[PDB]
Amino acid sequence: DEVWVVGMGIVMSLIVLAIVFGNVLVITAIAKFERLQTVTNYFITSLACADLVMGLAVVPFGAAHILTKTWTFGNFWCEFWTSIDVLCVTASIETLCVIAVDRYFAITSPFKYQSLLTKNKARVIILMVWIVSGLTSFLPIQMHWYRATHQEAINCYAEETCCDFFTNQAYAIASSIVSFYVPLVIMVFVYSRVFQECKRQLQKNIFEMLRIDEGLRLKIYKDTEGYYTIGIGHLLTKSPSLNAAKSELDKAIGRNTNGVITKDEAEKLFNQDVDAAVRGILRNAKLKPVYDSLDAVRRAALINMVFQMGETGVAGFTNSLRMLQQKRWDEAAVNLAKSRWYNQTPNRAKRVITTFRTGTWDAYDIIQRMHLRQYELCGTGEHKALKTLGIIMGTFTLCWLPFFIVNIVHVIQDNLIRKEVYILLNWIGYVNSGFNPLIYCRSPDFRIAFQELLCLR
Ligand SMILES: Cc1ccccc1CC(C)(C)NC[C@H](O)c1ccc(O)c2c1OCC(=O)N2
Repeated sequence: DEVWVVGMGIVMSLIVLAIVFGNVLVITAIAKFERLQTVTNYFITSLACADLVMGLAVVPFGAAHILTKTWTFGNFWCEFWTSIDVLCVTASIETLCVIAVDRYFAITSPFKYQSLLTKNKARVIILMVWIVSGLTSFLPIQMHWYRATHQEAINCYAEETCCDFFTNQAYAIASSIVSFYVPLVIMVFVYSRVFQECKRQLQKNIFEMLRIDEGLRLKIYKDTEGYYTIGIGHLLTKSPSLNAAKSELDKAIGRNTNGVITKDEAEKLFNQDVDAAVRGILRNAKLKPVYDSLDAVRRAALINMVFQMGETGVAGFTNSLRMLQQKRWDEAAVNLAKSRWYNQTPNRAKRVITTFRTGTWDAYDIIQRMHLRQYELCGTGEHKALKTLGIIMGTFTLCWLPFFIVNIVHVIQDNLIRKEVYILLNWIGYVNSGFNPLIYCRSPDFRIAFQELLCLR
């Protein structure tokens, strides 16, 4: 029937056109824009390249082979064509695994992120992915390490006009694990913690702020009052014996620290110190009305003062807390600069005052870079957390999971999987290459770049 060909002709061409136009726009956006050249976007460029070569060489010949029902481009070029298809899917999915690891690595340890991931270490990751992708698709095919299972399969290889997909048990499972199952469990476990790490996204901003204002020390340091503290202003014990400071540290940490702890262990002690401090702000009758009127960023600035002076010291600003409850920011910024706390730590009080003025993360450059990547990936609340993380994992799942499951089950029992269903489920995987430009490019700079290249407003 003419209709079904036309239907395939218009649907398959739509997928080709949508994949190409989406990837070309993403590639040309990062190329002709300077603010869009972040190190996080250095990895998404490999995602679009692995997806553009898909829509330019893999998807087009995928539709041409189905419509004509026979290959008409030589057998070597089909071995070449099959190689590109696997090389791109491997380079696409493994890049999706890199994108998830990259954005998680910056959330947990933000300070190290700007120190390790440079231009060299960014290209090495992309180089390693395409090398792993190239060594699992091209070389096993150019060496004929996949075929020769049955007598029937041999005939289609010798014929220069026949080209189907017949692989043995070894390459069918090995390629599926390297391409899909290894990046799957990683992306599943990474986003499982990303959703868990975002459950306290308000405390993480306070942690990175107090690391600049107060200061994190992994080793036990004596305080000015003569007592031993650890991490960020966390008192170990008021006894002047260092032996008691080690035993108290072992109980809260849970191991033999001998004085030295790690970053995440001090960060977990920070969560107990904040929850014990926020309850104190709600406990004090003078700090609760101020806390109810402050926004999220200024609530952290109020807790910043509690970690330095305490609920007794923060309550000592009758004029400032009075204007904070009345939402008078610029007036409260002057009376805070007149107190004794501003005179002893002017560089810290200014950043706290600047936070109370604008309500942004200004004067904390690293923390402001966090809010952009946190909201882009997670969002604000429970309704936004499962939504954004769900569609990023849902699109990657519904496209490639039904194929590789069918691909692996086919090796279990022959003739159990229909060929037409096998092609459709592989084709559903291609559509994921067209969705990625509209999934990972939701950055504010991407929105500015996309609306400018299309002459929008
Ligand atoms: C050539 C032909 C003929 C009929 C139907 C489809 C096709 C195209 C083919 C099968 C080459 N698509 C490759 C498929 O996207 C794919 C991607 C990554 C992989 O790791 C594997 C994989 O195939 C199974 C596997 O074990 N590994």
